[PDB]
Amino acid sequence: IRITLTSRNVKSLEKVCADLIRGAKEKNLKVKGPVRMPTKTLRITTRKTPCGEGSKTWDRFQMRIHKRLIDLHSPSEIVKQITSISIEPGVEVEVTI
Amino acid sequence: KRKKKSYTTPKKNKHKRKKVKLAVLKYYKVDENGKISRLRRECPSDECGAGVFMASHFDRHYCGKCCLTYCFN
Amino acid sequence: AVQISKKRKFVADGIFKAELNEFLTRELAEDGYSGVEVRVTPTRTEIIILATRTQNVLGEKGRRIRELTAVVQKRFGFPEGSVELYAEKVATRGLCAIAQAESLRYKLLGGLAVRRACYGVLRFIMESGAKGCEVVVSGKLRGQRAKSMKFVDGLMIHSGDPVNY
Amino acid sequence: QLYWSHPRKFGQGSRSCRVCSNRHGLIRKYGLNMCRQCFRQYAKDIGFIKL
Amino acid sequence: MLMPKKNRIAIYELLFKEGVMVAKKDVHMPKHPELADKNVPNLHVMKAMQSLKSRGYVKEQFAWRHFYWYLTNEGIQYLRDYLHLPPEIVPATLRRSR
RNA sequence: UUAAAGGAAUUGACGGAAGGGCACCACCAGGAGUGGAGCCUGCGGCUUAAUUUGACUCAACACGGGAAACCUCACCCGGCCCGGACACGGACAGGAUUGACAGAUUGAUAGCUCUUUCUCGAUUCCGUGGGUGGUGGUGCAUGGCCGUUCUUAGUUGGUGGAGCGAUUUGUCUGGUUAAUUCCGAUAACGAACGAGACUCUGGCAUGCUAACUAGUUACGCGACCCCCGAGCGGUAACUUCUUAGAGGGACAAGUGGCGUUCAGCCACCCGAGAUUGAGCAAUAACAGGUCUGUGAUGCCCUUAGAUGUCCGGGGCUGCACGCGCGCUACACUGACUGGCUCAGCGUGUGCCUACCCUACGCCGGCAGGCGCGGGUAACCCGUUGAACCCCAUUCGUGAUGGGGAUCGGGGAUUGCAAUUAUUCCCCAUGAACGAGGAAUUCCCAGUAAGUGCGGGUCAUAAGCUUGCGUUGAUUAAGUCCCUGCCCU
Ligand SMILES: [Mg+2]
Ligand SMILES: [Mg+2]
Ligand SMILES: [Mg+2]
Ligand SMILES: [Mg+2]
Ligand SMILES: [Mg+2]
Ligand SMILES: [Mg+2]
Ligand SMILES: [Mg+2]
Ligand SMILES: [Mg+2]
Ligand SMILES: [Mg+2]
Ligand SMILES: [Mg+2]
Ligand SMILES: [Mg+2]
Ligand SMILES: [Mg+2]
Ligand SMILES: [Mg+2]
Ligand SMILES: [Mg+2]
Ligand SMILES: [Mg+2]
Ligand SMILES: [Mg+2]
Ligand SMILES: [Mg+2]
Ligand SMILES: [Mg+2]
Ligand SMILES: [Mg+2]
Ligand SMILES: [Mg+2]
Ligand SMILES: [Mg+2]
Ligand SMILES: [Mg+2]
Ligand SMILES: [Mg+2]
Ligand SMILES: [Zn+2]
Repeated sequence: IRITLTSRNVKSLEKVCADLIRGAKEKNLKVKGPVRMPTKTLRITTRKTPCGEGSKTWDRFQMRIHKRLIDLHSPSEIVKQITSISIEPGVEVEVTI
Repeated sequence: KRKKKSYTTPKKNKHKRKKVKLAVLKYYKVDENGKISRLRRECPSDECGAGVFMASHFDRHYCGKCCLTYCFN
Repeated sequence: AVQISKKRKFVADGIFKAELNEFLTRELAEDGYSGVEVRVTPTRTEIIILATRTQNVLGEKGRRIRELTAVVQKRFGFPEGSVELYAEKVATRGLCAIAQAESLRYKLLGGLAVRRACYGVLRFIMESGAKGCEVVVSGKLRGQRAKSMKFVDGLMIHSGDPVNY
Repeated sequence: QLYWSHPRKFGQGSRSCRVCSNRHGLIRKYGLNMCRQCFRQYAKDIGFIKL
Repeated sequence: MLMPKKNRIAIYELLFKEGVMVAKKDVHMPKHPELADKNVPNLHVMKAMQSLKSRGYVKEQFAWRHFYWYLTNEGIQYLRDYLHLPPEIVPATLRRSR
C-alpha cells in the first residue's frame, strides 16, 4: 500500500514529509522512505512581444514538479487513520492499495 | 482602402419573401346544413396528419409539419 | 472515470486559480478585493476570498457569497454543494497594493483629481507600516500628450530575486 | 437553410483560445490555451516563474 | 422566428430555480456544443437573456469566453413579472441561509 | 507700434569642440563564414479582379513564433443570415410573423427568386429613436507589454560649508576593478536606488537522510566452452553508480614579488573548482512598434443590397530584376557498401470538448497496411542500440560514382478536398558549382565549428527557432587607431 505525495514547492513538500515522519515513526509500522522522484520541468519559451520589433528576446518559464512516494504495508483501516492530516493546500495525496 | 464597393448594378432590384393569401380560407364544404364534405387530401399516419392536410399540385403531394413527400400518377 | 497526467493537472489547476481570481476581480471591483486561496479537499473544495470590505461579500441576507458559489458550481462542475466559499477580513488596508489600486480607481473615477488622490494614497500607505511606495499614473493627464506622473516615497528595492515577495 | 457547413474539425480555425477567442497566433498544446501575450502576465498566477 | 414553446419556459424556469446562468462566446458557426443543462446551445440562451440584460433586469459579467448572468434585488422585483405564472416561490439565493 | 527687449549667473538639451575611459554587436593575431553557384524563405519593384497588412541603420527584411488546399484570411468574385437588444408607433391580418415538396435559374437537395399552397402561433414585419459588431482608420490620443539608449554605470535626499538666490561641494587629482567597486586626498560626513549581494543550473564529497516506478555484491534456478576451483549473459545486505533533501566546500585565503598603512595585480601548492553560464535589473526618455492579442479604450466611418457574420472558389506562391537570414556541395582530411559502437534535455490516450507515444507478429521491395499489447508515465516505447566517429572494400583528379537543381512516369500515408505547392518512396533526366572581387557578420575554452535529437507549428510537418547531447582547435588576456557609447 503506497501513498504518493506531490507538492508544488519543495519547502512545503519537506515540511509535510517531516510531519508524516514525525506522525508515523512512533507507531508499530515499518515505515519506508520518502522515495525521491526526479524533478519534472515544463519549459515554455515565449516571444515576449506582441509585435516583431527588436532582438529575439525570449521568456523561459519553468515549473519544478516534485514527487514523493511512501510505502506502508498495513490493513486498510490504518491507512485512513494516517490519511487524516491537517495539510498544506499545495500538497496532493494519492493512495494505492 | 481607396477601392470603394459600389453598386455596379447588373441586378437592379430584388424583394424579400412576402407571404400573401386571400382574406379567409375555407377548407370545408357544407352538405345538408351540418355535414362536412372533405375536399383536400389528408396525410397518412406518421404523427403528422392528425390535423394537417395536403396541398394541391400538378403531380406531387406535400405535408406541412414534417414535410412528407408523396407522388402518384 | 477519467484522469489526466500530473504535468497537465497542475497547469489546469493554475488556470483555474487565475480564472477564478481574475473573474472575481472583474466582478467584485466594488468592495476591497485582495485575492483568493483555494484548498483542495475531495469532500469539500474550499475557496477563501481574502477581501478588505467583507460586508459586500457577506451581502444583505447572506446573498452574494452563495450566489457566487452557485456561479462557480454551475460552470466548473461541482454539484451537491462541493464548492464552499469563505470570506476573510483584511484589517491591514495599506498592505495590499491590489486593494490600494482598487481604491484609487474609484477615487480617480468620480472627480477627486490626480494630485490629491496620489498624495492621499501615499500618506495612507506610508502611515500603514510600509517602508516605501511608488505610484505611477500615466495616460491622457490634462493634455493631448501622455504625461507620465510618477510619485515615489520611502525605500524601494527594484532588482534581484526578493523583489517578488 | 444552410447554417453550418465547413466543419472546422482540425487546423488553425479549430483552435479557439481560452482568453479572447484569438486564432491568428498559435495556441500551444500543453494542457493550456493562451494567446502568448497574456501568458506573460498570467504565468505568475497559473504557476510559472522566470528563473 | 419563435422556437418551440418549451424553450422559453425551460430557460426562465431554470433561471427561476437557480438565478445563475452561464453561456460562452461560441455562437453556432464553427461548432455546435449544446448547453450543459438544457438542449438549446448558446444562441437561444443569448436571445432570451438579451431582453433581461438590456432592460436592466439581469446584470452581465464577461469572463474569457463566458457570459455570467447576475441577479439584482430589483432583478427579483422584476422577476415578480415572471412570478405571475407560478406561485410565489423564492429560489435558494435570498430565502434561507445555512 | 509693442509688454517686453535686455544684462550677469545656475541646471538641462544641443555642437559638425577638447580631454579621459569602455565595448570582439570596435580592432589587433586568428577561426568559421556570407557576399560566388543551386535551393529554401522574407523584403522592395513588377504583374494581377486579388496578389491583405505593418515594420525600413544597429533598434525592419525565416519579424508578427507569419509552415496558408477552405479554414488561418484581415484581399478579390458570386451567393445566404440577423444574433434589429430595448421603448413609442403603422398594418394587427375577421387568429395569415416563419419553414418547405416537385420544375426553371443557380455549385447547391440555399424556397435566393419565380409556377404552385400547406404548415408555424401575438416572441413577429415595417417606421421612428437608439443598440451591437468590425483583423475598418488613427500607436502623432492612449493603457499595458516589448525593444533601444543599456548590459554601459549612472542617479537622489538628511546635517554641514559657498553664494542674496536658482544651485553647488557631497557625486573626486591619482591608483585599481567588469563596474560611482574600493583605497586615498580631502569642505565634507553618515547614507539610498542600481552594479554586486539575491534565485536557478553546472562542477565536489561523506559507511548523513533512501528508494521492487533506480542499481550493486554474493547467491540459488539455469544456457554455453575448456573440461583445470575459471569466463560471459537470462530469470540476504548497501546506496558507490541513477534520482533528490539539508548541511558542508572557495574566501584572494598560505607563500614570494610588484604597491604610500594601503585599494589591488602577478607565480605555485592544497583543492573538484583560483571562479562558470543565466534570470531579475536605477532616475529618465525614443513623440521606436503593437487599436491586426483582448469583452483595454477615446475620436471618425459602416450598420441590412453591411467595413457585421456565414457558404463555394481564387489569392497571399503569382518573376525582365536587386537585397537579407539560412540549407547543400565544389571532393581523396573525400563519396559507396558491409561490420562495430556510445547520449542528454524533453514529449506521449478517451484533454474546460477531440485527441496522440508505440512494442510485438504477419504481408508488401519501399514509403505503408492489418491484429494484439503497454503507457495518464523513472513502470511502456527505452539499458532513446542517434549522427559524427572506428575497421575493411570500391572509386583515382574525370564536372567523376562530388553536387542532385530542373523534369517525366508509378505507388502509399493524413485531410472532405493537395491540382497554380503537401509529404514520402522507386526508376530516370543529371545544370551551374574548379573554394567565391569591393565589402561585411560572430567569437576567448567544452568556447567557435562539424554532427544528430526533442519541443513550438501540426492532421500530414522543417532548411525557421528554442533547448539538448557527440566530436571538438589555431590563436588574445592588450590598446584607443576604424565604429559606437559614457563622463568632465
Ligand atoms: Mg495616455
Ligand atoms: Mg498626445
Ligand atoms: Mg510610459
Ligand atoms: Mg496568425
Ligand atoms: Mg548672458
Ligand atoms: Mg561592426
Ligand atoms: Mg532567403
Ligand atoms: Mg518583390
Ligand atoms: Mg525583407
Ligand atoms: Mg519584424
Ligand atoms: Mg481590407
Ligand atoms: Mg484587420
Ligand atoms: Mg487609435
Ligand atoms: Mg547658506
Ligand atoms: Mg552635482
Ligand atoms: Mg548515481
Ligand atoms: Mg528606465
Ligand atoms: Mg465590454
Ligand atoms: Mg536562404
Ligand atoms: Mg536548408
Ligand atoms: Mg489536439
Ligand atoms: Mg519535379
Ligand atoms: Mg497541431
Ligand atoms: Zn484568447
